[PDB]
Amino acid sequence: TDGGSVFSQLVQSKFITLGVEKRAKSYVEDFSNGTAGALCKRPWAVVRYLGI
Amino acid sequence: QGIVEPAGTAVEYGDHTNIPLTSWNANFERRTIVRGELGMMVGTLEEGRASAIRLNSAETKRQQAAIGLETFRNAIGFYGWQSGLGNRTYGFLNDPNLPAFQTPPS
Amino acid sequence: QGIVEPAGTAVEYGDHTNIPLTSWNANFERRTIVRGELGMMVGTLEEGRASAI
Amino acid sequence: MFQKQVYRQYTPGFPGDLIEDGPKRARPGRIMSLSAVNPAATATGPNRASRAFGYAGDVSALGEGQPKTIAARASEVVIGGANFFGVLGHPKHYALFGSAGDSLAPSYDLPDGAEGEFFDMATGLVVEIFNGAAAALDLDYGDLVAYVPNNLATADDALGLPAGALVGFKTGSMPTGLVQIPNARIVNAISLPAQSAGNLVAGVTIVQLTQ
Repeated sequence: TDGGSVFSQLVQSKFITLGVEKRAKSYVEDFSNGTAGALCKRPWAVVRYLGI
Repeated sequence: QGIVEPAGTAVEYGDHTNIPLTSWNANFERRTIVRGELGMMVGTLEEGRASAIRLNSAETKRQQAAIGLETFRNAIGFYGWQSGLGNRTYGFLNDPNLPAFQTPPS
Repeated sequence: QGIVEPAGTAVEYGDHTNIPLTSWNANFERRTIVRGELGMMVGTLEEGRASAI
Repeated sequence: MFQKQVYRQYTPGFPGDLIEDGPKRARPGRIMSLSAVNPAATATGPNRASRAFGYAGDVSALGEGQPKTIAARASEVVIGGANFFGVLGHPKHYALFGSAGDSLAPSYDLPDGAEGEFFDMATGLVVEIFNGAAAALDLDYGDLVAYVPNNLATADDALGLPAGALVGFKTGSMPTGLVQIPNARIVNAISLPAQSAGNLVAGVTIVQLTQ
């Protein structure tokens, strides 16, 4: 029922700004991201060679 | 994601013969989401001293935060994340259900 | 001339965990300038004889 | 785990599914946990489909006062059993119910207190068969079958076997401690490799003629 999609990459977000905290003589920033790896729905359509 | 997997086989015909039947069996597959983080911190005196060489310390550290996250994501695509421990993330070159390498003629 | 050489690595996310940080470290390189010289000398008699040819 | 190989034909069927149509008998029942067995169970296992079950008791009283209300006829069963009460089947009837490590995982197990369908007479039933004596065995068309009791002695159970697994055997030789299901035939030939303790081969799916 779905499409072919032999290979695909599952990505939730690429760049997230968590927040900034200011101190007396410095300040801190944070960042985050998320991913889920790769999916192989049809492994019978892939051929791989270790030699070259 | 899910699978269908039908089943069934035929026999020769007969008037009083029993009736063969068909069936199916559905399965499901799962993948896990992985999160990463990275931060930065700048001091007052170091920021002023770094400006003497026409270099912005705050901006330089900010860019490295984004690049480090992209290196993390890129590596996860090629190689799975803690697949040996039991995490179901997998990668381009580390998926267990793959045809496995062969050798070329030449 | 100057170099930048950034640094930094990422860790997994956590609500109450510590925050990793990044850094950088610069360096410089130098080159040396070299000068040379060359001159000439002309005599009174040799100048006249040179014009013969 | 996704299809990693393309075959010329599909599989004939799956264990617990009826494969031929004919005379048939089945009754409902409820499952007892093994812990409730009074003399304790020497052989243990999960409430897996395509395995024998044994009668436990009657739970139709449904009341505690002097006048009781018997509004239904019900029976309850145990996985091992010594009083045969059919074989669990028809996986399409039940639900996954989840697994200990994570839900959405393949499993034929069923939680305690659930309701299942147990077959006494069946023209064709695909089951998972086991082997005894830790030796290579060929079944052929017409051998017999037996199932492991709850109270099987540990001397007769050197190979770790489930509580209610089905074991096929030749007419001449049968393992020392087992209960034979009367009037059951192999129907479909099959070959099984050699076995060892802790490394029992699961066998191959096989058709059955329960009665």
